[PDB]
Amino acid sequence: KVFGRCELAAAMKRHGLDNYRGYSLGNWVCAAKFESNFNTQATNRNTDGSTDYGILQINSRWWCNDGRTPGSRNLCNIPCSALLSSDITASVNCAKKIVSDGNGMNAWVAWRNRCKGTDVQAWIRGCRL
Ligand SMILES: [Cl-]
Repeated sequence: KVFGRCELAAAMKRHGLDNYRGYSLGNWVCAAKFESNFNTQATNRNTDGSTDYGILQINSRWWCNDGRTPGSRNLCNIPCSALLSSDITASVNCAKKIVSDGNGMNAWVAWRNRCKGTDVQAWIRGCRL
């Protein structure tokens, strides 16, 4: 599923990401934009052999199981393929764990490099949220 901008904002909010660990909705929408371009089915291989999955490009080394990442943990206790569903529940549950891990949203390098410090509220402009 390729989400619309306000559509993903509404789902993220309904799932409780707005102000989660102090990160405003615009931060989460921004991260999704540059991680996946709002495409739930986005997958991207990492140099280390792991793969990122879904709207927030969650990695198979620590967070989800994809059967092909040696020495992997599955701390969200989900198959990585579940992070590609049209329903973002599994991605959101897992993202809550990731962001609570100690480094906040810096865990998303694209967030750090492209969203952090910027006018993130622009990502939710025009939305009936
Ligand atoms: Cl933080």
